[PDB]
Amino acid sequence: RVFFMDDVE
Amino acid sequence: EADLTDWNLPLAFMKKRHCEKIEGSKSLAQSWRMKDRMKTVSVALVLCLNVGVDPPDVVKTTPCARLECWIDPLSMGPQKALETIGANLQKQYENWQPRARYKQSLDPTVDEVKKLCTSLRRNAKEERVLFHYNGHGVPRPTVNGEVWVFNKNYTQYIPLSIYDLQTWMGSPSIFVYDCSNAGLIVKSFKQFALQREQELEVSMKNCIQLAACEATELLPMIPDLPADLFTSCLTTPIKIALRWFCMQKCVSLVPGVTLDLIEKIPGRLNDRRTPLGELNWIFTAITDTIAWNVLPRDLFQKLFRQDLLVASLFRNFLLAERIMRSYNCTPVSSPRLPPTYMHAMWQAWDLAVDICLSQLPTIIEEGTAFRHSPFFAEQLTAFQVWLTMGVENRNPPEQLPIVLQVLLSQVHRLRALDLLGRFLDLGPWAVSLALSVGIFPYVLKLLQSSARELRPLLVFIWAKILAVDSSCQADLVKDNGHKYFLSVLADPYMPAEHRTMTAFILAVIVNSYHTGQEACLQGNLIAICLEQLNDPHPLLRQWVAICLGRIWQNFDSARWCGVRDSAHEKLYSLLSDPIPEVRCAAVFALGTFVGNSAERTDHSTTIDHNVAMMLAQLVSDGSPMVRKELVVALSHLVVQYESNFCTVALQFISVYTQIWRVLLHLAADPYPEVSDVAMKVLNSIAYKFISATVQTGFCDWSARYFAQPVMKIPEEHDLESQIRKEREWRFLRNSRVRRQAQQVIQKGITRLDDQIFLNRNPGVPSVVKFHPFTPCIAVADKDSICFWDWEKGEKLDYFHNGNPRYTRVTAMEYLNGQDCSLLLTATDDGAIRVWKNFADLEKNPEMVTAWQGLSAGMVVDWEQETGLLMSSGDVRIVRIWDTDREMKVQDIPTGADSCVTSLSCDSHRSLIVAGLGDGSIRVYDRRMALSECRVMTYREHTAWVVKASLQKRPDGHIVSVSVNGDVRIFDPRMPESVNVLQIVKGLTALDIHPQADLIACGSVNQFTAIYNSSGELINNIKYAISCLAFHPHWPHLAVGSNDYYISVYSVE
Repeated sequence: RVFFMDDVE
Repeated sequence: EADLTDWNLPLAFMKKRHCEKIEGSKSLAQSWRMKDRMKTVSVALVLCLNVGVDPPDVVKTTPCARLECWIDPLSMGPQKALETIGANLQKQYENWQPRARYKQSLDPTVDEVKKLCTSLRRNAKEERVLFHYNGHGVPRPTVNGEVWVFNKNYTQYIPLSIYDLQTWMGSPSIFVYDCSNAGLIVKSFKQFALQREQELEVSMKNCIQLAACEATELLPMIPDLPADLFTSCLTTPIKIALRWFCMQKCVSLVPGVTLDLIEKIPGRLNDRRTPLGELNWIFTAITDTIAWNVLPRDLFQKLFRQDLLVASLFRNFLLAERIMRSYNCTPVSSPRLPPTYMHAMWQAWDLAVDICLSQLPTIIEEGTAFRHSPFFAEQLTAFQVWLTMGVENRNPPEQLPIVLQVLLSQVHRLRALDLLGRFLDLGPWAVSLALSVGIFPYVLKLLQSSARELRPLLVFIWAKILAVDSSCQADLVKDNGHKYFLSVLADPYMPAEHRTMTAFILAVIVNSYHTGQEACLQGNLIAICLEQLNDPHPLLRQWVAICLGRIWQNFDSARWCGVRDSAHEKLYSLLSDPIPEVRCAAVFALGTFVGNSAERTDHSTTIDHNVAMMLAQLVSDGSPMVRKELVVALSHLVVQYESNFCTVALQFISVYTQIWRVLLHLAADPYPEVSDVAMKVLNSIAYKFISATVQTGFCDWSARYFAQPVMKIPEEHDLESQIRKEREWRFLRNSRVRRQAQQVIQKGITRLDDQIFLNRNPGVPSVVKFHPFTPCIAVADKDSICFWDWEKGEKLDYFHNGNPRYTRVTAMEYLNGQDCSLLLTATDDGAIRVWKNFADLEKNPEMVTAWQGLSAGMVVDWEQETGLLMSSGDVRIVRIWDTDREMKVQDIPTGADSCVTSLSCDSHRSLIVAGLGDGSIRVYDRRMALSECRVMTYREHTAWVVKASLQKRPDGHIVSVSVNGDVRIFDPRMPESVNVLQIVKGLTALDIHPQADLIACGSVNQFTAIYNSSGELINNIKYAISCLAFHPHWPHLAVGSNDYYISVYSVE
């Protein structure tokens, strides 16, 4: 992915 | 007043299933999918810095600009400085693309670059390879198209042709140039690409170039800025942005901020909770917003969404353009981006940076707590403000990429999801826009979180996305999000609306997708749906039934799981559900469950017979949609048992015979579409291939519900809406009509001999019905239904009811007379059909609904206040159809051999009366039991009762007149007639008026006596009169003789 989704469980 | 009565009246046959055509919404061409995923497997770093020697072309100033990659080469010796700068540049690039084979070149020769680039291409033949060049220590590129590098002894700069450079390189590659005349490099690269294209007849779009300057322009020489400026903007955008901000006049607003303080800023680029990470996140959001708003969709997807490294390079290239514009420098890219230096989001970037680093002195010295920037909160507030009046398809909001960015973290994730759901609620265009921005991978990843508060927002968003684009089922199954949806659906504490949302999502996932069907089977979806089948929610039951039907669609294991769980027996309950939509969904599910027997044991045959016999009692159904789904289910049954049906059909030229009888009943259906489908199914049987299978659009029509907005207030509740104002005007007109009629009646009834008009009809006028308020009279012939007016005096419409030659339109009624009226027409064989737009200028005749009733002619009595409809005729049963549930509620026994000639009822009471051919006038009370429904039976006539009508007054007086012509006024509380009259020896037709006691009679000798309840002679009009009708409000009477003439009479 282009960005970095954090805090996803 | 009389307004409250009109408002609290249910509108029969006025809903989505009646107005909108039952069909699936056409799926749009969803191009939001990324065509391919490139990866920058390797990066080449060619650094021709030439530390310690100045190029002859440019005479550097005494202070000059000594900062390359934030390193001062002169302080640490030439070779060590070059190695350190190379390592630092590799680190800066690894900040963006950590997983890449970086192979640095420090003052390389032509052969060295040849070997490096060829080896990298051999390593990655079909993936992107980045080439980074620094021409700071070498002479400027020439117009001939060459790049200068060093020889072995470092005694002369040897050129390197760009032709050879891209010959060593491949088509998939991106080039970053940091030179003086980098525009010359880009121009020569494009010229060489054109030369290659010209030669190819007898790699232009694939290659990407980023250039520091235009061909004419020179790099800035300001001592404060780094010498390596363009790469500093590309690889370290936040540091160079803060350094440039601390050099503008905007610093005057904030004293006590210097570059020394910026050097000691706390935090890291990764931790978004720290000030530096917050600044990086805000910069990413702003650059993505500018790219999305300025660039076209195709170029935005190609550049800022293909791969991480190129997207980051262009997001930082926006900042590079803005920064270097102020120094008379224009960065150049191979795809020409429209200028973004003037975009309004740079002002927001400046404000956010100002607010963030205004607290920096306190953080450094006092060690206070860093408060988070309100940038994202304010942007989400702006998005909400746009959504407040964003119903219209105006310019898309500029904050969609900001919503995508704020979805990443958890500080504002719930609000971001709420706003995204509200935006997707607007319509399919909003969902297409959101998917185009690239929210799909992040919303998909959000399904991994165990936070229970995210479930409603996520199911709402996913329901919208799946309703718009159904290709997401593969991605949902791949990432095991169906497990998340099953967990959502298995929580009784969850609100029912989100549970039906998840049921719709699961139905879409398993829709004609064997992988998803198997995955949901292994997830025990059958049991989850069964536990939530009797839920007190119509849409939840409907979509659970649809999901059950789609699970076992061509899936024998799912059918076996349903059999073990007794799914068919539990689903039988929905066949009697009052809501027609749930009945249709249940019929669809049962038919699909039947359609996949695939020749199992005798238990399968027995269960198929059981389902068939349970569906075969659903023929007598009001809803044509449910009957069409029944026809489809029976077609599945036929396909399963083609040989048995062929034998049954050939027998007549005992289970299959009953299904054949049911299909024959459905073939002679009043509704044309159901009849056509049943006829096609029957014809598919006689000539016995797969092409005969037909699937109805009910499932997709139901799925269309989640495409439409749900949150916003319905148009009916809108007080200032045009529709409600029109209805208010109609109700005002109705009140005026009633008041005028009452005023006329209060003045008494004078002799009525005024003939408004005399016309000629094509057929015999059988039944005449007056529209209560609008000036329209509906006259039904044998093969037509005319609609005349007594004001304009012109033929408005001329229908064909559709009934065969033997049949005849016997009864007629005006449904929803107050506003948006319908026309009910019941033929003598049982066919009841409803017409819409029967007297309109710009609309054609329309058939709302139809259903075979029963099965004298046929007698019908509509009841608007309660919504019920009672039909009677030659049968000994009085049926009570409920148009709200579209099912027969009660079948009270007539208990007499003669046919029911007439039928009427009293409002607000259960006083169903019925004239009979033998002479008796029976009255029925449906409050009590069926065996006790009969109240009184008085027989004082021997003839067909022409009209045993009733008076709407509380003291109801059944004025029953037979062919003998003897009037006997009965009461429901006295077993004997109160008044007896004898009018005409031979009577043919008559009508009664509830408001005015005017019994209009007919005669064979052209006489038309209009008498009173007391029998006083009023009028004997001299011209077989077979149709009389009284206006329910006005004292108007319609006379239609045996000759096809119509007249409407009035009193002065």
